[PDB]
Order: sequence, then structure tokens, then C-alpha cells
Amino acid sequence: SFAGVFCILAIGLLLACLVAALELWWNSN
Amino acid sequence: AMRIVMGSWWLFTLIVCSSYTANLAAFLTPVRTFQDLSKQL
Repeated sequence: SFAGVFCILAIGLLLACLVAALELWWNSN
Repeated sequence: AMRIVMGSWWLFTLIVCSSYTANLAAFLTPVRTFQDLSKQL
């Protein structure tokens, strides 16, 4: 409530990093 | 994008469900205040 978006935010930034990780997999291959 | 879309419908879920019980704050709670000092003002 005060932190309802807070706990889910870092989860979303973890999900954010997987995309750029696959794009670095594309920058390697 | 398909991945910050996650952040979209979740706020479309969360904030409306978060909008909920403040209606009871408007709903539930003549006199309202009972202190000797609070009625001085």
C-alpha cells in the first residue's frame, strides 16, 4: 500500500534486465 | 514491448483495489471529538 508498488518494482526491474541480457546475447552472436 | 506491459495492468489491478477501503473511511465514522482541549478552539 505504502510499499505495494515498491516490492513489485525490483521484481519488474529484474524482469527488465532479462530482455537486455538477451540483447547482449544478440550483441555477442 | 511485452514486459513493462506487466507494469501496466498490474497498476490497473493494484491501484483500483487500493482505492477500495477508503470508501469505508468516507462511510463508517451530534458529536465527533471528545477532548476538553480539542473543544477550546
